[PDB]
Amino acid sequence: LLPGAEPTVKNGDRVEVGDVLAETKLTTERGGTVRMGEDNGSSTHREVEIITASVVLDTATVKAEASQGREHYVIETKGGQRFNLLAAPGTKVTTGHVVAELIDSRYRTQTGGLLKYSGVEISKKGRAKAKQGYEVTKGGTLLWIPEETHEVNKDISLLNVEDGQLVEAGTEVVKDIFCQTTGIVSVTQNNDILREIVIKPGDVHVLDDPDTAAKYDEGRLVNAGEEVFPGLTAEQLVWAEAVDGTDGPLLLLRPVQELVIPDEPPVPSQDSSQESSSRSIRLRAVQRLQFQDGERIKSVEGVDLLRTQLVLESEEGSSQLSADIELLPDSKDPETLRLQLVIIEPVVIRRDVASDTTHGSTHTELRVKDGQKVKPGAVIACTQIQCKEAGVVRGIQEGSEAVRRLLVERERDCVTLDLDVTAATQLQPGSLIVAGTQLVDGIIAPESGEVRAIAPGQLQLRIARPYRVSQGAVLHVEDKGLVQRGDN
Amino acid sequence: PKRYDLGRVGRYKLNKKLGLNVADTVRTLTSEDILAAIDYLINLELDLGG
Repeated sequence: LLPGAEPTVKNGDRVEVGDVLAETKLTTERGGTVRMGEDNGSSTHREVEIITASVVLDTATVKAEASQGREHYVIETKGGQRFNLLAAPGTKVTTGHVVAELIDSRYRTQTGGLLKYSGVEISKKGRAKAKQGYEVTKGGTLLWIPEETHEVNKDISLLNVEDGQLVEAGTEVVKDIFCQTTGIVSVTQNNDILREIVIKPGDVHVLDDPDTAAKYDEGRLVNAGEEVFPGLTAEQLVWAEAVDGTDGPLLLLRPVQELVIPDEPPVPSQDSSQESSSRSIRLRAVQRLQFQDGERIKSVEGVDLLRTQLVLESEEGSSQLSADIELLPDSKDPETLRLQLVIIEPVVIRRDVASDTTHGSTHTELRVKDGQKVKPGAVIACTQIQCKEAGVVRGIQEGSEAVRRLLVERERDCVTLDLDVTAATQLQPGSLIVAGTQLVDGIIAPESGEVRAIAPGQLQLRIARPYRVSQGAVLHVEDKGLVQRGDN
Repeated sequence: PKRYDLGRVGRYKLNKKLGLNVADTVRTLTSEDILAAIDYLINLELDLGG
């Protein structure tokens, strides 16, 4: 009994061919009823998991086309927008990976807004240690600066600038058409060095009071409603820029463009059957902050500012992977694609052997191995050992969990011989006789064995073999032990 | 196959001893050979008798 099955038969029990001898106790958490949870090519749903919570989200039908790139296609989600499926199998995804990003085509902040420390409101959060910047639930109001001023050090030695007042397009952007109608920058310089050069087209606003106007009090204090003077043009906005740069008090009237934000977007339904051991594998609704100074590219090129990322801390101590399963998503009855996020629950099973001279036959037990719902103990044990002959069971020991072998005494293990009557008092049951010896006045003993049943005409013996052990030898066996052929 | 060679005799003896059925044109070590060698060592330790 190498695997370790506990015996089911005891000493002095008659057994026939096919009778079991021992069974295992292979159990795991959440055992119970199968409820269509068969494995190993038995039911349609081959992949078997915890099958206790079954975290599933629907309405995630996707295609598998090879056009417009290699895996790019339109996804008709709840918002009707192309969701970037950056968490694909085989890509070595991580917990809190950057997959929650959407497509930013026309609502991307071109100039964007830098991070300040003036009017940030906090209640319990901050930037202590690694907090991934300032995360705010209310949403801080940061001033939008449309400054297209970059350190484009033009070579004034070759393309000298005479006046450069008409700064509309650029100096040497590509060949001729820089940004708009031909306009040469003034390449603003400093005392033997260079400085910030304004590339934005701007506007001539040298009229009066750039920073000390009626509306410009206590810093900027730009008001969308009220203008710099009652009666000014308020067709779109009146927002202005305080920074002038060079060339006198140039006000640089700059309207501020912000996101539409019509209302709250439809929140995805992210509440599945999270009743089994508080197993919640869902996405949050946070955006954090990932571009302070260096992560944001300080250049003309613009990227998706305020990257969309949700931090997941569900099931602490087991969220290290958080990849769940990314297998081909299909519904139960139909084949509608979804996004399943169930945790893997592998099952370990073995095979069976036919028979052998050492160990007995192994057959798949008709147990409740197919069942795992709620309670601890899944009894998936499927190991059985059956006899091949008929006899009595021996070898059971009182030792604690130290049973590795069994003995079956068959009928061929006994010998009945009709020699003569013993007529002696030295032949009690259990006596040992060694080959040819003088038992009675006549008839020597032909064989050696253990006396079992004496008769006036017959004699019963158990086949036995003695070995001589000299003094000082090393013993490899115990007293009431069991050995196989060829053992030392 | 420039610094290691088994030979026909070596492959034949390995197949005979460990009871494998690898093709006769393979003259480099494989993973099955190592696994079978470790299995034979373990079985010999535990006194199989064969």
